Amino acid sequence: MNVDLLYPDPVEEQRKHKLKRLVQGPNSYFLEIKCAGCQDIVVVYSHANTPVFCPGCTSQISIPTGGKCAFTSQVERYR
Amino acid sequence: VRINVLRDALKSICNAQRIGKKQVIVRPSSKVIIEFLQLMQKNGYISDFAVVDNHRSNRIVVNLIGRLNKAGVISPRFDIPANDIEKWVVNLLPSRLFGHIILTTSQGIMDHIEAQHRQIGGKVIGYFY
Amino acid sequence: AKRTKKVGLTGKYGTRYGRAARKQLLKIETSQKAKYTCPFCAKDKVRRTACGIWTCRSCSKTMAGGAYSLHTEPANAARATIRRLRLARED
Amino acid sequence: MGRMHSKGKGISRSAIPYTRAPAPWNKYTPEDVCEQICKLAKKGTPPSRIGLILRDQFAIGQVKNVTGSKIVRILKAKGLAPEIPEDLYCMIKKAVAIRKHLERSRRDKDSKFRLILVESRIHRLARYYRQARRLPPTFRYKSDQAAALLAT
Amino acid sequence: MPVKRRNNGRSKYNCGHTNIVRCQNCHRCVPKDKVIKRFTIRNIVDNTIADDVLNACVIQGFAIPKLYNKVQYCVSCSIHNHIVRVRSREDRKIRTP
Amino acid sequence: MRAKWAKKRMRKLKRKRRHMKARS
Amino acid sequence: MSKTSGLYTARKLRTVRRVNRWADKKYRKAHLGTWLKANPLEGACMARGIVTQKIGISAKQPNSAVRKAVRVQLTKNSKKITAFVPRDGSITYIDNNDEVLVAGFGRAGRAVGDIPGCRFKVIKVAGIGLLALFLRKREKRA
RNA sequence: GGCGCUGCUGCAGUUGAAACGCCCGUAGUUGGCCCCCCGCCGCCACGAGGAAACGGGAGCGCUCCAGGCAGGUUGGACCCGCCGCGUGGGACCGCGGCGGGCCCGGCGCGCCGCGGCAGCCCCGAGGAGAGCGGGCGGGGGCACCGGUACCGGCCGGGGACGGGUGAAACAGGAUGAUCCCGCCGAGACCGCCGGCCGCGCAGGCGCCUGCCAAGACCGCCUCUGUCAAUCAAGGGCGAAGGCCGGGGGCUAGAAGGCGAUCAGACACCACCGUAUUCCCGGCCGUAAACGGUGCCGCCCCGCGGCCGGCGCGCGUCCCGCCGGCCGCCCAGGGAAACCGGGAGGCUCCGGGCUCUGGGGGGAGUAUGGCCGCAAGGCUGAAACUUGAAGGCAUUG
Ligand SMILES: [K+]
Ligand SMILES: [K+]
Ligand SMILES: [K+]
Ligand SMILES: [K+]
Ligand SMILES: [K+]
Ligand SMILES: [K+]
Ligand SMILES: [K+]
Ligand SMILES: [K+]
Ligand SMILES: [K+]
Ligand SMILES: [K+]
Ligand SMILES: [K+]
Ligand SMILES: [K+]
Ligand SMILES: [K+]
Ligand SMILES: [K+]
Ligand SMILES: [K+]
Ligand SMILES: [K+]
Ligand SMILES: [K+]
Ligand SMILES: [K+]
Ligand SMILES: [K+]
Ligand SMILES: [K+]
Ligand SMILES: [K+]
Ligand SMILES: [K+]
Ligand SMILES: [K+]
Ligand SMILES: [K+]
Ligand SMILES: [K+]
Ligand SMILES: [K+]
Ligand SMILES: [K+]
Ligand SMILES: [K+]
Ligand SMILES: [K+]
Ligand SMILES: [K+]
Ligand SMILES: [K+]
Ligand SMILES: [K+]
Ligand SMILES: [K+]
Ligand SMILES: [K+]
Ligand SMILES: [K+]
Ligand SMILES: [K+]
Ligand SMILES: [K+]
Ligand SMILES: [K+]
Ligand SMILES: [K+]
Ligand SMILES: [K+]
Ligand SMILES: [K+]
Ligand SMILES: [K+]
Ligand SMILES: [K+]
Ligand SMILES: [K+]
Ligand SMILES: [K+]
Ligand SMILES: [K+]
Ligand SMILES: [K+]
Ligand SMILES: [K+]
Ligand SMILES: [K+]
Ligand SMILES: [K+]
Ligand SMILES: [K+]
Ligand SMILES: [K+]
Ligand SMILES: [K+]
Ligand SMILES: [K+]
Ligand SMILES: [K+]
Ligand SMILES: [K+]
Ligand SMILES: [K+]
Ligand SMILES: [K+]
Ligand SMILES: [K+]
Ligand SMILES: [K+]
Ligand SMILES: [K+]
Ligand SMILES: [K+]
Ligand SMILES: [K+]
Ligand SMILES: [K+]
Ligand SMILES: [K+]
Ligand SMILES: [K+]
Ligand SMILES: [K+]
Ligand SMILES: [K+]
Ligand SMILES: [K+]
Ligand SMILES: [K+]
Ligand SMILES: [K+]
Ligand SMILES: [K+]
Ligand SMILES: [K+]
Ligand SMILES: [K+]
Ligand SMILES: [K+]
Ligand SMILES: [K+]
Ligand SMILES: [K+]
Ligand SMILES: [K+]
Ligand SMILES: [K+]
Ligand SMILES: [K+]
Ligand SMILES: [K+]
Ligand SMILES: [K+]
Ligand SMILES: [K+]
Ligand SMILES: [K+]
Ligand SMILES: [K+]
Ligand SMILES: [K+]
Ligand SMILES: [K+]
Ligand SMILES: [K+]
Ligand SMILES: [K+]
Ligand SMILES: [K+]
Ligand SMILES: [K+]
Ligand SMILES: [K+]
Ligand SMILES: [K+]
Ligand SMILES: [K+]
Ligand SMILES: [K+]
Ligand SMILES: [K+]
Ligand SMILES: [K+]
Ligand SMILES: [K+]
Ligand SMILES: [K+]
Ligand SMILES: [K+]
Ligand SMILES: [K+]
Ligand SMILES: [K+]
Ligand SMILES: [K+]
Ligand SMILES: [K+]
Ligand SMILES: [K+]
Ligand SMILES: [K+]
Ligand SMILES: [K+]
Ligand SMILES: [K+]
Ligand SMILES: [K+]
Ligand SMILES: [K+]
Ligand SMILES: [Mg+2]
Ligand SMILES: [Mg+2]
Ligand SMILES: [Mg+2]
Ligand SMILES: [Mg+2]
Ligand SMILES: [Mg+2]
Ligand SMILES: [Mg+2]
Ligand SMILES: [Mg+2]
Ligand SMILES: [Mg+2]
Ligand SMILES: [Mg+2]
Ligand SMILES: [Mg+2]
Ligand SMILES: [Mg+2]
Repeated sequence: MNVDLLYPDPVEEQRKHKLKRLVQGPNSYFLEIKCAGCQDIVVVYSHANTPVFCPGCTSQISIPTGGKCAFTSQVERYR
Repeated sequence: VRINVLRDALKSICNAQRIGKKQVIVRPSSKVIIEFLQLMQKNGYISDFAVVDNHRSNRIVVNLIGRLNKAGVISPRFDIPANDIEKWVVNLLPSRLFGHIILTTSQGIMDHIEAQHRQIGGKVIGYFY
Repeated sequence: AKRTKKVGLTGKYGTRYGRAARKQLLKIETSQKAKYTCPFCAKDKVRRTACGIWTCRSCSKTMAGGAYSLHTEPANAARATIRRLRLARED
Repeated sequence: MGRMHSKGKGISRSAIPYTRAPAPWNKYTPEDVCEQICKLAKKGTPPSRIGLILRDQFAIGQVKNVTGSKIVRILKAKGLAPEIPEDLYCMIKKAVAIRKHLERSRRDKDSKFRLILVESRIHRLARYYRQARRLPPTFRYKSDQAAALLAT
Repeated sequence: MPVKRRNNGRSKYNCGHTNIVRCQNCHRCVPKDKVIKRFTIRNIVDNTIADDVLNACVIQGFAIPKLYNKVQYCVSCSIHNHIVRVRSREDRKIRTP
Repeated sequence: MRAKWAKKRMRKLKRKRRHMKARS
Repeated sequence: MSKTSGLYTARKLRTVRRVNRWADKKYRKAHLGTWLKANPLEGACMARGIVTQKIGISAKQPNSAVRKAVRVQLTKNSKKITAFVPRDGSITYIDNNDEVLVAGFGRAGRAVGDIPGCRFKVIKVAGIGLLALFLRKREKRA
């Protein structure tokens, strides 16, 4: 079908490598988390590889995984 | 490391046309390539192009219409007196009737016909026909 | 300016005794004239006083060592093995 | 990248947002982010890690977007810059580590190979900084002098 | 002498050196990725006597032990004993076992 | 000859010439 | 480009040419001077001498014949050469002490045809051209 | 001149002659993108100034002509020296606190904030280095350590030949061999698994346990700000064999010895055996050190396989992305064989850098020099001789 290369499709452009899009963009983002023991929701990096805590908690709520990071038993969102 | 972003642009375009593509993307851009595509355009060998921005060295998207036998660059940019243009014409162009050698001069980027209309000289960049 | 090209400290011997012997002595005599690090003193002041006897000129310990160097390779290996065998005798 | 001293030819790197502005959730002000930067600078965290800490714990992806300057220029502005630049310091540190490993291992030619490569990079970077006036005209790297310079 | 095979007569991909194996027939030194290799599994008595052994055994449920031996030859011995055959120029490109 | 063995021959000849010149 | 380029490489483009010219056998042959030395004529079209002996030369492998020649002692530098006497029957006109004039066969001192070892020929004997002497236009005295 | 067989224009380097065994690296050469309208080079144009003759070139019937400047108010016009000097341009290619008043014609030199200037940072490369996280691997060094086998020795059992070959003969055995079983000693080696698997700069890399520093890749809204590419001279590494000094010594085994074969056999085959093969400290610097294919960068119809990391999906699979190793192959290339991740984008020839070749011989020789303990290595001619040598391919 007649595709113009100057106004491409976002879904097919995202499948690509991040440097080889038309206009280079990032892959990471930020997301909210809800604590088991407290009410507030904190904002965390999608690829966190440094310790992340729970404001009261001296335990860690995040685990490095080489890519996107895991979190020790909290309940998430996206925004 | 990359040296001649214009050399790479022109090779990409001639490959794409040889296949029979409608568009082609060349990166990076620069002032000289914008000048060269503009001369190509007003001579009437290509359609639209658009320079798309990324707060960096940009990209260019070029539209092709199947007219361009060849395009290339002359490295290094040798210096030319006003009376050697024809000894370069009968060397690079297929005929004395069509084709273009491209000069950079203190009165603009222009083709050979103008460079003689003003009987001045310069340093040669490329050719196309 | 450098004074000899090859003979080094064996220039004291002149033209006598042949090439192989002088080649061996350059190595031996450099080793036995060298300063060594005192395993107690912490400093590089150990000099030879007799064939197997080495004294630190700063802290004044005396030690028993090799003929022409303070440590020998057999003694290094033996000390390592004896230490390991002791440690294996500690349960 | 990974191409100057081997056959690497990799491309893994970071790609930053086109838009340059703070986040809808940003409530910090250049004042207070500089506050955090300088408490961390005293505590002893290097500039390459300070960015990680404020990306993760404080949730700011870029520092210039919120403030207008770069972390090392903030350190210089408030007067907390190291004498030696950071990546030259890391290269000297690795050179010291390999030299010290070779002090016990005399027959490790592969390590000696790596030592030459690291020190060639050290000399080239020293030349750049020195002609660029980020370091004294008398600055020099000497392997024999290097090991105690790190404490200062 | 142009080149006869794309693989140069061996299977060596992305390395400089491979191990040595002795030929079983003649005991020549051959690199491992060039040697001709086969695996055989065979009983230790011929099947023309496996029935007599199996009738004359005493153990109720006894089974004949097998053998697992990997044969490795050089090119000369392989061709001479007919493990591999010289082939037509077309046929040389066939890898079917 | 096989070039390997021509080479071995030439080396022996050069050795002989050098021994010859060494006298005087 | 497998050749150097760039506006500031004239010195290298000249160094390469100067070094590689000597790898041509003709340029070396005409510009090194060892041939100008080894040349019996010392770089001329012709030279004279006295005949010292008459000889016959057995032709090369395919053909079979006995060509005719003379051993000549050059006057200008006291060298020995051999010269092929051409043109059937002429070998009689070359006595045992004659002033003969010697020129080349062509090919700048290379053997021609099937005559081994000879790069020169005689064109005049005792002041008379051997062409005309063969063609009965002039005659040697007695 | 022919000759694009000297190649700037414009040659060749898989197999015809020809890519240094590899990595680092100074001089040299080259170096992304960006602000216009200032200065200093380069460059382009147009001038000024200095020799004719020659070379072009306007006019002229020595009867023509090679000529000469003639001639019937005349005429012999004009061009052509140059990396220097002058005027103008300025695309391309490099390199680079301010006002105001004291103050006064300027210009310096200072003097006071004396508020007039928005006072004084491109960006962050599908360049590079540095970092953090994650896995990955016969990548490297030191210690320690298991296993059968080969060889040697000892106890016992039993009693005739054993070994070796295509067939034999020399070695062995009633001083009981060959064979069976148990025990001891030493030094190599690391099977099956083991691969269109994997790692390293190449040479290369495979027992157990411990220790030690590294490495490329991926992921990343982390740091810096061109710090880069290739490289004479110079430095490091470098299979096997070989050399010097110590140690060790099972296997195999140059040399040496011996049984056959043969016309001969000083060879192939059988048997015994020294250096060597192993370790430590050096040296030497070469291999069909091979993909017979230099390094960096771009574009490139497609279909598969395996290896490492990542992400989306449904309910291990499945689709993609980056990096590596491989097969097949449209086009295009080529003398072809074949290549095709290039050997493509090249007589329609110009991205950057370094090395090498110029018919066959003589010759890698003679000679000089540097290096080496030596064995050598590196550099390397001339006279003279020759009509071919050689590549890939077709039929017999
Ligand atoms: K994606
Ligand atoms: K992609
Ligand atoms: K991706
Ligand atoms: K990515
Ligand atoms: K991601
Ligand atoms: K990550
Ligand atoms: K590199
Ligand atoms: K890449
Ligand atoms: K360096
Ligand atoms: K410091
Ligand atoms: K051939
Ligand atoms: K092979
Ligand atoms: K493989
Ligand atoms: K492999
Ligand atoms: K392998
Ligand atoms: K096989
Ligand atoms: K074979
Ligand atoms: K050879
Ligand atoms: K040879
Ligand atoms: K040889
Ligand atoms: K070439
Ligand atoms: K060339
Ligand atoms: K070159
Ligand atoms: K340049
Ligand atoms: K050349
Ligand atoms: K020519
Ligand atoms: K020509
Ligand atoms: K070429
Ligand atoms: K060949
Ligand atoms: K050769
Ligand atoms: K090379
Ligand atoms: K070279
Ligand atoms: K090199
Ligand atoms: K290098
Ligand atoms: K370099
Ligand atoms: K330079
Ligand atoms: K150059
Ligand atoms: K330059
Ligand atoms: K470059
Ligand atoms: K100019
Ligand atoms: K101009
Ligand atoms: K004059
Ligand atoms: K000037
Ligand atoms: K001027
Ligand atoms: K000017
Ligand atoms: K591992
Ligand atoms: K491993
Ligand atoms: K394994
Ligand atoms: K390993
Ligand atoms: K080891
Ligand atoms: K090890
Ligand atoms: K055992
Ligand atoms: K054992
Ligand atoms: K394995
Ligand atoms: K595997
Ligand atoms: K494996
Ligand atoms: K592996
Ligand atoms: K593996
Ligand atoms: K693997
Ligand atoms: K493996
Ligand atoms: K460099
Ligand atoms: K350099
Ligand atoms: K290099
Ligand atoms: K070099
Ligand atoms: K060198
Ligand atoms: K070495
Ligand atoms: K070595
Ligand atoms: K070696
Ligand atoms: K040896
Ligand atoms: K042994
Ligand atoms: K040997
Ligand atoms: K023989
Ligand atoms: K023979
Ligand atoms: K034996
Ligand atoms: K030996
Ligand atoms: K030995
Ligand atoms: K050996
Ligand atoms: K051994
Ligand atoms: K060696
Ligand atoms: K070589
Ligand atoms: K070779
Ligand atoms: K090979
Ligand atoms: K190279
Ligand atoms: K896999
Ligand atoms: K995989
Ligand atoms: K892998
Ligand atoms: K995997
Ligand atoms: K994987
Ligand atoms: K994969
Ligand atoms: K990819
Ligand atoms: K890839
Ligand atoms: K890789
Ligand atoms: K492949
Ligand atoms: K590949
Ligand atoms: K370059
Ligand atoms: K090179
Ligand atoms: K070369
Ligand atoms: K070469
Ligand atoms: K060569
Ligand atoms: K050359
Ligand atoms: K000599
Ligand atoms: K010597
Ligand atoms: K010796
Ligand atoms: K010698
Ligand atoms: K010698
Ligand atoms: K041929
Ligand atoms: K040949
Ligand atoms: K041949
Ligand atoms: K053909
Ligand atoms: K042919
Ligand atoms: Mg890579
Ligand atoms: Mg020519
Ligand atoms: Mg062994
Ligand atoms: Mg070295
Ligand atoms: Mg043996
Ligand atoms: Mg033996
Ligand atoms: Mg040896
Ligand atoms: Mg080689
Ligand atoms: Mg594979
Ligand atoms: Mg010499
Ligand atoms: Mg043919």
